[PDB]
Amino acid sequence: MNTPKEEFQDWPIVRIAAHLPDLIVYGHFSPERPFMDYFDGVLMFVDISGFTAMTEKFSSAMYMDRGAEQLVEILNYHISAIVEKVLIFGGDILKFAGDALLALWRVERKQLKNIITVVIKCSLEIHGLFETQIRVKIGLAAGHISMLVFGDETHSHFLVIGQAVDDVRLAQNMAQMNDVILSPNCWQLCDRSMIEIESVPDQRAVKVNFLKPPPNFNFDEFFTKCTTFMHYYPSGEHKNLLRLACTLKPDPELEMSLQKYVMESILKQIDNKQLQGYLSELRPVTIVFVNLMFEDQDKAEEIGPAIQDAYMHITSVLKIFQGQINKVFMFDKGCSFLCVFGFPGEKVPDELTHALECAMDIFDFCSQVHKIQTVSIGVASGIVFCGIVGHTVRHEYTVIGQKVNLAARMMMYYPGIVTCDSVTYNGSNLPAYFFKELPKKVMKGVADSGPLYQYWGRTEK
Amino acid sequence: MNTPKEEFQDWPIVRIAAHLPDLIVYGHFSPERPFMDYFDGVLMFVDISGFTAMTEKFSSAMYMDRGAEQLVEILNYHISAIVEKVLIFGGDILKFAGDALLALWRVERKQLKNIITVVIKCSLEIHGLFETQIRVKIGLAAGHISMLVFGDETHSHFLVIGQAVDDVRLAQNMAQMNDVILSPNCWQLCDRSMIEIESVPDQRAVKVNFLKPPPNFNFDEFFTKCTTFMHYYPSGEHKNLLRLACTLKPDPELEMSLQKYVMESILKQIDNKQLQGYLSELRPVTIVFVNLMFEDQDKAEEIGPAIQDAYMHITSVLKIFQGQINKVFMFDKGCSFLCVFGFPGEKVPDELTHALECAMDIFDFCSQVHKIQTVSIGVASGIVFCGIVGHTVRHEYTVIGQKVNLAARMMMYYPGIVTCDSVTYNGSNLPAYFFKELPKKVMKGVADSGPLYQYWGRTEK
Amino acid sequence: MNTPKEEFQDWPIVRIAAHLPDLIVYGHFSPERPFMDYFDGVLMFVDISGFTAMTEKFSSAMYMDRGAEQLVEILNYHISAIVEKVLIFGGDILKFAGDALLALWRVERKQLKNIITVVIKCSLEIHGLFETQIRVKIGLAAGHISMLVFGDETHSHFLVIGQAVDDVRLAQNMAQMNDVILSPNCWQLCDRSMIEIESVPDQRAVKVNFLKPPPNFNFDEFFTKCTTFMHYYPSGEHKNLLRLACTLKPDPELEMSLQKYVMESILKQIDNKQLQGYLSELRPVTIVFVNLMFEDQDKAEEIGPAIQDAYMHITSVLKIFQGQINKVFMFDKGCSFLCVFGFPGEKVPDELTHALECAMDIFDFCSQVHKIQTVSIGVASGIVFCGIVGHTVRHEYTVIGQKVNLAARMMMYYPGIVTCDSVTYNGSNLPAYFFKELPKKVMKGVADSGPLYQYWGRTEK
Ligand SMILES: O=[Se]([O-])O
Ligand SMILES: O=[Se]([O-])O
Ligand SMILES: O=[Se]([O-])O
Repeated sequence: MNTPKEEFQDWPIVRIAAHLPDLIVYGHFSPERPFMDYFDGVLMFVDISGFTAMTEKFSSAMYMDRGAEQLVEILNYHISAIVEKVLIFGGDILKFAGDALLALWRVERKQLKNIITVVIKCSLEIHGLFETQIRVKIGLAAGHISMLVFGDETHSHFLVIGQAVDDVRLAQNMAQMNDVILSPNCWQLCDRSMIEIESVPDQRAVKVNFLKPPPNFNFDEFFTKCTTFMHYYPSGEHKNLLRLACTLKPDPELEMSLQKYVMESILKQIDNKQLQGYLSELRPVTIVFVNLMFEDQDKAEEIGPAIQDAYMHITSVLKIFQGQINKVFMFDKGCSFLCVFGFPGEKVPDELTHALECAMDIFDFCSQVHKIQTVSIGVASGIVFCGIVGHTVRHEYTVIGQKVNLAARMMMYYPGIVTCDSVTYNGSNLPAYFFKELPKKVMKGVADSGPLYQYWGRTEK
Repeated sequence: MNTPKEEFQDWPIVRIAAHLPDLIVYGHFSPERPFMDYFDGVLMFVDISGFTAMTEKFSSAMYMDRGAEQLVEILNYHISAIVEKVLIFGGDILKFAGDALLALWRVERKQLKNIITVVIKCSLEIHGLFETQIRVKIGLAAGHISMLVFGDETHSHFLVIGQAVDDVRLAQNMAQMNDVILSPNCWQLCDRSMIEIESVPDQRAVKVNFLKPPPNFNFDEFFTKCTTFMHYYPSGEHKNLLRLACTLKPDPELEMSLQKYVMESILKQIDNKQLQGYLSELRPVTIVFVNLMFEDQDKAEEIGPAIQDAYMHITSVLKIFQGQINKVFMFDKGCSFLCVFGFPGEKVPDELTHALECAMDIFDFCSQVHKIQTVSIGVASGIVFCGIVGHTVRHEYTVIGQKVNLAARMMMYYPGIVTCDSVTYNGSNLPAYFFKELPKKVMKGVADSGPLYQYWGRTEK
Repeated sequence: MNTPKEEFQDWPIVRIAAHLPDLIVYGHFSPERPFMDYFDGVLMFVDISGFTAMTEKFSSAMYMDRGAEQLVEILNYHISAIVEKVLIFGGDILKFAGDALLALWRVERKQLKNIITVVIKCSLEIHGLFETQIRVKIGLAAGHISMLVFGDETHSHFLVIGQAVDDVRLAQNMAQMNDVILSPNCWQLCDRSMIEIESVPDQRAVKVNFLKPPPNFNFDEFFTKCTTFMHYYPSGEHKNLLRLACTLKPDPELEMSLQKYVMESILKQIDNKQLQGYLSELRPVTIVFVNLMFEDQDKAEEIGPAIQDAYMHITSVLKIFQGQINKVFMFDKGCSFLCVFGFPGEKVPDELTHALECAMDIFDFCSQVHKIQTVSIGVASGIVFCGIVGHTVRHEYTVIGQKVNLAARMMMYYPGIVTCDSVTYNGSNLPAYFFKELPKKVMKGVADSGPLYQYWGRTEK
């Protein structure tokens, strides 16, 4: 009696789970919104801005109309390598952006100390990938983490928040190229006998110079001990797999839950109803980057409802113009919605006037949501890269480009108002008194912004 | 000198052979029509109505426009498992429908007794797949089997017929969920020392309670002995394969013969000229279910010509409206043509009036074919699932849904006439005197049929 | 710590490199044009006209609209086998045409003798593939080879030229089915103790009857010795691969260089922006076969500039009508451009009048290029096969058909002028005095050409 080779693992539910972390795939929580949960862990923030800063040169005519295809190829080649290191060292990649990836090792509190050592080693091996031949910066933090899931009956989004999350962004902003920086609390909780550090000026964070373990220390044996605490580390018959999620079996109730996190045009490709290459493109879009700030940004029970309320309104306003929320994440300050007009074959006429009117509408509504202290919105239009970024087993649809960065910097450098770039201003052809011309500011990671404007709106008052 | 790994087995001819049984793939018979052949074997009829009865709930809004994709995923997940069991135990899957799969173990007559034991064990292992967590019913029969191949210069269709075929449907209709039922002759021919059964009331068929072989019996050794008689059981260098058909090599003459059994839109996907996901859909169609009854339905030499004559006319009438024959099979009584208006991008305007006129035309022609005793046609319109159902190595295009079942029950409960449902009647907007409103009947596996009508046609006489 | 299986090698750059030989993939030469380089090697010319001569019967209605799909399937099945033999014996397939494949073993001069023995054995094993059940003819040559790369900022093309190249075509034209023929110089340079030959009448070339090595000779050990001299023979960890090119990693600068050799519609499929089956078709096209002859066709420094000049003009004239250069190769005499109007969804109205006007324009320009002695152009229109021909790891887009052969024979049998077939003449509906009706010639591999015409052009003078 033959025993033929088990082959099939390429179900839609498996393809969907590539787009999500284990935190969500295996999370099994209520469909009520907002949903909040609390845990501890170590976070890793890998800044890949050195990689993503190549978008503008792939618009060069030297790439002969295959810019987007070449871009996605070289980006995924490098990012895949980082992703494998993360996954092999037992982390869960939570999210990708066009500057970073964020990864989590969730553990009970007593194991934080040893897990930090694992993440440090991982960090150093990631830096090792790029030593000779584009580099990265890594910030690490550890401690209490809150997860928030918000959405409606058809879409879901999640975020991690709290001091370990603020910490890992602060850690990462301090870092030079090739640094691994630990947050003060990560430093306080870590195994000091393992690692040699140095002070960072006016900073209680630290930099890791070396991992030098003791005489009898054996990282492989130490790692194996650590895997006792890693719920989903592939093992046994599945020890050849990067993720346990690759083994997911069809389950309609689970798939209904998971699909809500993924954009419809991505699901269409997953269902083999669209060419697998149609979403990689350099296309003109309008970014509407919305930032919400709160009295206290680490208090999920406080900020959860407010974000949910904002989300409900944002989605209804975007729906009108097939605008899309590409991503939500906590910025150094506040909760940010990266909204896009124009991307997977969703490209309206008058994109610009409507983008501005939608931004104003969002601004006016969110301003009156209880507990939202300040709303700020940056609007920028130009050619951006759109595509599925990451590894075959773990990847997300992402938008990368100078205009994306500019919209992000605008909403931070010009808080409390709706701003737009010159392409949006000039292109809207709205009467000029709908705007206020703004003072120029020197903005981190931005050169040659042209003139910036505030969208004042239709009335003087 | 390198010896690189032989990889290529994904030729079009291999993809085509997934759609067909070994009976046809390796059959090498004349292209003359009708063609009849005669043999002996054991049949297995696995009723999967418990699985296919989920179509209506995948039309729920809870599935967010991915009903058809989720449906096909969960259905193939379960059906694949059954298919593997069949294939490993050495059977040939002849056909899939939206209630059943039919499988054949063809052997010389002297081996029927031992092969029945193999099929019984297979049956019990199939029931074991679904014990804890939708179940199936299995009917088995054994004896003489006739094959009929009919068609024209561009299309072919086959059927198995005879008392073993009537037997296996009768066996299967007696079964409760989880039963394995043997036909009287299967019982007469089987190895009674192996199996413990019980009587079934007013039935010479039997139910299998247990397979309890003797002390020294070793199923693996018994199976190996049995494989001596299985012509195409994968073995040797190919013992890792589910089907020998996976090894087929390009052969234009063979491929010309095999392609005639497969629908053109399926061939288009096979040729990588259509997205691999375009044929899975919930779409509105009109089912025209045609049933032909004969004086004696086990006499191939008698019924072959008549079916061929009917086929020639049916195909010419369907051609006019890109109606399609989805399948042909022997129903409990008679030969049935499952015809579909609307499915792989073949969707006409006035689908309904034409479906009715085509049904009448078929009815009038077939009524005058010598040896056709009674023609009955059910016509029903609504949303049905359409898709490729089964395993990667063995699968067929199938239509599943309440309207498909309703058309089937209509043609059986209202013999001798053309009937239609309310959607067809009301939608045709034909004058009401073209119809006769029918008495309501309680029909097996049908609740809440609305009013049913007879299509009387254009004239009183 | 898991060590999961390295999987990914299906990058765009790898798919592109399937279309090119190692000579180009690993060539790393300047982007200046023309570029010339010089080396020594053994050439193998495998005539597959017996395979490609089946195109006309796949247009038969017996193939039911899947002619092109069946054709490409059976052709690639056989050609793949030849390609594997070539690659395993260490050759580089330079180019495919609809009559031949040309393969190169490039080595330092001192190794030519032993490499010829390797190629002879390869040749004999290729003949062995087809012994019992369409055959091939093989010509071999050895000696000095020049490579020419020409093109512009967005397209590149290469050619090998010189006496070893003229030799291998002459060798191949002498061959009967199943022969291996060596050029005089190949014979002069080869290891005579290994091989038994016979004279060929009025020919200093020879035919190989047998490879009979000495008593102690061990081909496997001899081959291993030979691999010392083969730069890219897969080995070590990659000894399971047919080509080292399968291991290429993303590299934007390399990919920009390589893509210029490949047609845009092929790149579109590579980028998963077009169905993988869309380019296999039987479609009507106009072939414009341009032949350029030179005082001395082995002098790259002489013919390089002239070809580059011709290329610049040809491409600008074709651009106007999305005509395409399918291939360039040295014909028995001269450099030939196989140009096509109509193929990957590039099909203009008035294809015919424009094809003739473009041919005349090319003829007039090339006639005045210094060092071009004679220009000849054949124009033929009809249904031709278009498709990707070869092995998964090494394949090219190719056009095959009686009209392709006819255009080729016209330009050789009617030198110095522009000729066209009857479909082109009649179809152009140009006034008849734009043409001259030509004497019929009996042309190698052509029966039933209808009347042929010269395109005289618009004026008497
Ligand atoms: O707020 Se994000 O770290 O998911
Ligand atoms: O009549 Se069917 O069992 O193919
Ligand atoms: O001139 Se061709 O042998 O590439």
